Amino acid sequence: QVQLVQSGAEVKKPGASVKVSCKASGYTFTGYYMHWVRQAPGQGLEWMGWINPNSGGTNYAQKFQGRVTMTRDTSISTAYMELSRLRSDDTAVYYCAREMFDSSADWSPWRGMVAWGQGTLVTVSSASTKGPSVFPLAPSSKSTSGGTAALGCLVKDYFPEPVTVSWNSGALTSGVHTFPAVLQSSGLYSLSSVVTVPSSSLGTQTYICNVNHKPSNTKVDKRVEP
Amino acid sequence: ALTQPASVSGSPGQSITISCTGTSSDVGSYNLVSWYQQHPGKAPKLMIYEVSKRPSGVSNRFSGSKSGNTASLTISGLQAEDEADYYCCSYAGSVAFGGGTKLTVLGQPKAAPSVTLFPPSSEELQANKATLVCLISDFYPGAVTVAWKADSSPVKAGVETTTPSKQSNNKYAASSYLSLTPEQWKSHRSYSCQVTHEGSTVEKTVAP
Repeated sequence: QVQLVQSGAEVKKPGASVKVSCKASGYTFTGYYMHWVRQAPGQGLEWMGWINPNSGGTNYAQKFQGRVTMTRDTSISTAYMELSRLRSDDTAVYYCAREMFDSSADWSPWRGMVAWGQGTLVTVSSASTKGPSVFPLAPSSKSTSGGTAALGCLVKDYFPEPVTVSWNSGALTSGVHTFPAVLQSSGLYSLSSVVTVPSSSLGTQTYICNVNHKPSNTKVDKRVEP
Repeated sequence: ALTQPASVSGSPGQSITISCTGTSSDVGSYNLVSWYQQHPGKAPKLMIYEVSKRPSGVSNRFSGSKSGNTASLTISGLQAEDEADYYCCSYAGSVAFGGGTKLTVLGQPKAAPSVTLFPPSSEELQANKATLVCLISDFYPGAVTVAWKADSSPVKAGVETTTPSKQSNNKYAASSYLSLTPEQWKSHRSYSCQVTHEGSTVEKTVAP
């Protein structure tokens, strides 16, 4: 299995710079070109350039020449993209993507991108960064079920997207629904995550939501009890 | 820099074709058109490369061709899971994407919302705040109306509601939040979240 794992979301003020990493595994890192592609929220894909992890040569889209530098550390199979003099229309999900065939094949790196990182959201804003407040949502059997109950976590009043929520440190995945956030009139976001569990497990199994808001460097592990 | 329609629709089982037009310097001169499929909240997925070749494991319902300066993605026997955005791409001295095509599959049956309403937590009350949480899932089409009541009277202040958003099963989800003071929450008999979808209404009520 080929895998591209990117660094976590960031927030920046206008004029600063951001550096995103991409750790590759499952293949010979120096044999395939690495591209970087971004996507503003609700908009299309925009190529930024590529690096050859062998030799380290680069090629950049005209739009970003003189603002962007791509590098790699072959000793840890990691590519980097740094974008400077940031502006608010640089707000976007930044992806790394590996070329289709290796660099011996004719027409690499112009054929296509088979393997994609999970994406890194970077928000460029001059507004204040705010961390979430996390409140437990105690189990309720009223909706749902046949012998089940729904419980959750309310994640309130955080600014830059995104927030991630896992349950029991990733050991609980079936029945988890994390809802898209609302943007409130205050300019802050709020979301909820709910998991449906067996009712008979309530007195014996502990449920914890793991809330991660990387833009404020905040993690909350909130136990949800009856 | 390439031109494709912003949104197309077809019916299940039928075939549909999405066009991607460049110039004679790119699409017209090279056999280096690729196509990508992107579901909500996921990375793009490479569906076609070199105009007409399919990566391993991509369904043979997807095919590609080119004529003059226009490349074409064709999907046979459309299914509900084919709803997504589709991007074309071509060498052009650089990597050049089209603007993207949103594909909708008509004929999907109505699905009624499932509603969960949570009262404010004891922890939040101790922090001198109160939030009611109305979570709405599995509805289609993606249009919903949400209305809150304190006892029997309407409440419009402190209400925040998302636009419907597509989930993985092609049905939609939405959230509404009612912010109150602790004093307000404890001074009424009940509060209700009332969800209306395609003329039918679900109301859930909680009380202190």
